[PDB]
Amino acid sequence: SVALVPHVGMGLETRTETWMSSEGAWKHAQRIETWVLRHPGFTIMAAILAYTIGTTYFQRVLIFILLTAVAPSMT
Amino acid sequence: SVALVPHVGMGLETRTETWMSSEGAWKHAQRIETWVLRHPGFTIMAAILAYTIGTTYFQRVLIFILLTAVAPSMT
Amino acid sequence: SVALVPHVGMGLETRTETWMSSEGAWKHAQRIETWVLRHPGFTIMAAILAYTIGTTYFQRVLIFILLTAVAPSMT
Amino acid sequence: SALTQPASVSGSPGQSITISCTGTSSDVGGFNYVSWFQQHPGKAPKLMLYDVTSRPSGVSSRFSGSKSGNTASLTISGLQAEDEADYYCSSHTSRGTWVFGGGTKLTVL
Amino acid sequence: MRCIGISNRDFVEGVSGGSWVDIVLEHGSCVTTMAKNKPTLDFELIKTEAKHPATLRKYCIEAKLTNTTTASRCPTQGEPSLNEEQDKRFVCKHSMVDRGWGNGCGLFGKGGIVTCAMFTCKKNMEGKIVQPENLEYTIVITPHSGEENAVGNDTGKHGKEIKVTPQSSITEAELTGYGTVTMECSPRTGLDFNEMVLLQMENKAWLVHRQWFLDLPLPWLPGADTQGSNWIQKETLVTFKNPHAKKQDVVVLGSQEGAMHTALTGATEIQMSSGNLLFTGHLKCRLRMDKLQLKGMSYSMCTGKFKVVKEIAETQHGTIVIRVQYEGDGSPCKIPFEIMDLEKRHVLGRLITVNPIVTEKDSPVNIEAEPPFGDSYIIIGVEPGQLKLSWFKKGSSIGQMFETTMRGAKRMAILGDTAWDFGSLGGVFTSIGKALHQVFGAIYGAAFSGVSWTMKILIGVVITWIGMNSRSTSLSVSLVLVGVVTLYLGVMVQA
Amino acid sequence: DVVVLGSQEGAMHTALTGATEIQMSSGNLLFTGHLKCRLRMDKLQLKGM
Amino acid sequence: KHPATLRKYCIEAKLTNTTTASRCPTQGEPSLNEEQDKRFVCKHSMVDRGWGNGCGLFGKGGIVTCAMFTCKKNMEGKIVQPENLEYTIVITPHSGEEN
Amino acid sequence: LQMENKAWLVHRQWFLDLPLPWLPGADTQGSNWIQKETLVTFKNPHAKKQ
Ligand SMILES: *[C@@H]1O[C@H](CO)[C@@H](O)[C@H](O)[C@H]1NC(C)=O
Ligand SMILES: *[C@@H]1O[C@H](CO)[C@@H](O)[C@H](O)[C@H]1NC(C)=O
Ligand SMILES: *[C@@H]1O[C@H](CO)[C@@H](O)[C@H](O)[C@H]1NC(C)=O
Repeated sequence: SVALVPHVGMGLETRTETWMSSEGAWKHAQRIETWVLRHPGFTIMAAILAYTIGTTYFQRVLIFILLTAVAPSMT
Repeated sequence: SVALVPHVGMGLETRTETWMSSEGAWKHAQRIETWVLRHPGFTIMAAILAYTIGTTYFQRVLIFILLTAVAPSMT
Repeated sequence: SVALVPHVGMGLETRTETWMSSEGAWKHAQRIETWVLRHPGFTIMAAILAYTIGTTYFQRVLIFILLTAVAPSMT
Repeated sequence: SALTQPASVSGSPGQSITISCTGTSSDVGGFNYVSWFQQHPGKAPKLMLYDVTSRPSGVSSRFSGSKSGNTASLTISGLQAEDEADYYCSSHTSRGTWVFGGGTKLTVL
Repeated sequence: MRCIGISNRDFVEGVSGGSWVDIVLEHGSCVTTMAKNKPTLDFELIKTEAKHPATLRKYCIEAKLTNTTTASRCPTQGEPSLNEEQDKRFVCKHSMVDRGWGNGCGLFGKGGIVTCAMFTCKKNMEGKIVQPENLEYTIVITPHSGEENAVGNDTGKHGKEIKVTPQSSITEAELTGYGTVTMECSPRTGLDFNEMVLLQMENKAWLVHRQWFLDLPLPWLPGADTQGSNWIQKETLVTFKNPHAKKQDVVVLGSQEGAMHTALTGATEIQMSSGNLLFTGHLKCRLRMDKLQLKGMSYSMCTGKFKVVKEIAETQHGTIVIRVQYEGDGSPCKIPFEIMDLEKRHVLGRLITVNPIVTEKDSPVNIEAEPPFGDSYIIIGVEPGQLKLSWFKKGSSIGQMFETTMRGAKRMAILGDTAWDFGSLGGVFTSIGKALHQVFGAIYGAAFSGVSWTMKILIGVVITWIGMNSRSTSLSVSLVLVGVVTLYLGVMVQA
Repeated sequence: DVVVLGSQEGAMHTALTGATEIQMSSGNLLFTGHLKCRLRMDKLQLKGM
Repeated sequence: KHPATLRKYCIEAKLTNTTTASRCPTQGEPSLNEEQDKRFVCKHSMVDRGWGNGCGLFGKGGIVTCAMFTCKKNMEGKIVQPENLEYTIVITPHSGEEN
Repeated sequence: LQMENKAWLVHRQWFLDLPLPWLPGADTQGSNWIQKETLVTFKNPHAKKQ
């Protein structure tokens, strides 16, 4: 829908407060946290897969973060 | 927005068709395609970052895919 | 409780006596002594734990003192 | 919530007379939105003071305003016959409204 | 005094040979200009107006369907046809249903079916556009006269406002008593209104990117359309439901107003009811102070007694404003005002309301001055009855340096490559810095457009780690700088 | 200032993607799901035998 | 049969009776009588204050904005106990009848 | 800080950290106490009644 393309990285930004800037700043992270709490099973699998794939600990953490961030949103 | 928390993975699906299955089957992939077209620059830099971080092509390709899928999402 | 956060260590002191300075100077020491007397069992365990986390008598004595001071405080 | 002023005030000509406007922490004890209005009989109020002390361009310099805590005071130094009028005190309150004093009638005699 | 009491104040000090200075003006901000022989002025962008907007697209946020019709065809007979498929005010879909003897068909297969309904818009959001030549920036220039407009409106002074348009980008203010000031503005560079849409939706208007506006997934009209009836993406506002294979149906998707509000996050809200007013953005102007003269510099010291009628207060910027009244002789006199030390051996602070003078005896004048950090004494008047005021400024010089570096960096974050013009007096270092910022910002905006602040922070962390774990020092330092700048911009991006 | 932030009917319609529609207009009827039954053929006798 | 309402969501509201209260810097929070009522949505924030707007100080003054929240459309969500779950089945033999 | 005919000179941040129900400095009604839960306790001993 329109809500899925929320006019964020378009430049055009100034000192004046934008629309819904207090909430949209953290609502995405709040949503991801709620999803991870409501679906513990997938997060464990994501950690296991990232550990398997990531050679170093940097790669593993990056892959795990990307997986857990894209799992709910890709929905 | 509620629109960011759809009812997809709830595990109640039957043989009956769902609310917007036809429409919503490819909406996210269409959004990712459109975003990647409109913002090529982030695509090149994500490819560079994935190539650097990923020691093997599997890791590099996975990282690039996840970065590209997650960038429009938070956007 | 408000009584658990006294107006102590606030840098507002002058020559004039504070509200309950004389009375409350040694209240904490009296309380810790009474707790140690009433509960000799925990003091022995604290001494044993301090000795186990040792390698130096300064370390052991400091750890034992901290544990004994925090046992009543944590309550 | 009306600002409290003395019902009446009288001062001999050429003297100095003071008027009090006691309010709350919101109207006259919280903000400098204190204004004094002079109303001659049969006429609209005339802004005598504003911002506690500032006086309008045409307003004489004989009129001085002071504020202390929840109380704002108006003083008249010349006490001319033309000064005999009814004086109202107003303040813009914290809730966005305007409150007026009960008004004091100043008499020279 | 207009520019005092605003936390976004900027102090621009110094004019170059030619008596001009480059100042960027922002809507929420204010600029106080201090020059040596010139008086102190306050500049505020108080209004941006776009006139004669032209609609380029009218989106539908709420529709309805009225005349549903269905055509059905037996298997192997091809897809059916409805006469209303040719109709552009109808939304249609082709599906397949099970067919057989029970359906009066006779072949037992998947018979194609078509269902159509009339799409009618009940609510739309305009997408007006404005030509860059139709903008008009209103600016108020107020000098630090230390006086007030005075309530007596028979004479109204101290209120000079200048309108700046792309056609007339050079204008002079005639500040009474101070000569005249010339502003050489460049409205054509403040905002690219060829890539912006004035999005108006139910008595609320936003300023949005034009490609974003054209990418919205709602049905739209061309903009010149005066009857609807040719909505383009009608399928985005309807759903065709074929549960199992019995029937096909079509329903609308409810008001999209709230989904639009969610989509508009990160778009600056404007006003479009009584004209198109944009209280957002900046203006780059050149200040011509050559014909700008201090008022009353021929006057003499007062040599009288002053009384404080407004007690000294500290503004949000480290300066102090006081209001004194003169009670003496020689009404048009310079006010003796010094910020000394306790023994009065050294001059510690510089006043901001430069050349404070008394024009009328019964007329208070309020002085703004910048004291030093720590103890300082404000001296007003001369030996007989001189009033000595004490003051303590709580900050630190290191703290002020840190705050100014932070303010400059924040200005760069908002006015990227235009922050080099905010106080620029020409010069070669400023030009080189601005060119480097332009070249770097081109790449940065290309590589970071359409990315949320969380993604910016993630990418900054990744780049910083890559630079840290780099064998080459030349690459490591550059990568670490890029990562830290990315982290900063992500931490201060949403506005 | 405070604004009421629009109407969320369409946002909910998008959120309900992946949820099967039902009929609660009159009776709360459901036309989705299954039902496992055990069939008893004991008393079934062919007609026309 | 006989579903029980578990929760009513609001999908379309309206705000009315908006009011605001301000206080000078360092003097605390402003107070609004409507803050007591839960039908009013309220928020505290800071505005620039100074001589210009009637304050003796030049800090960030606290401000509270309160508006009345009224709901116009609902998204009621009901629940059913499995006991009131009438299923309907149709058994048709292969009788061979014409229709 | 003044409390029942005795006054103290306290630290401002400490005073604003006090875990008691409070009213704003300018509150006319006197009834909209903020953190009332610091001065009441709710009892559900056996999960029978509260
Ligand atoms: C649509 O239906 C209405 C009845 O509500 C009818 O009056 C109108 O003529 C119809 N329009 C068509 C079928 O194009
Ligand atoms: C179905 O049965 C009804 C009544 O038994 C009959 O009228 C009809 O012709 C049959 N065939 C259909 C509806 O295709
Ligand atoms: C809100 O305002 C309306 C007038 O529009 C009035 O009738 C009503 O009583 C007000 N409610 C409150 C709680 O003040």
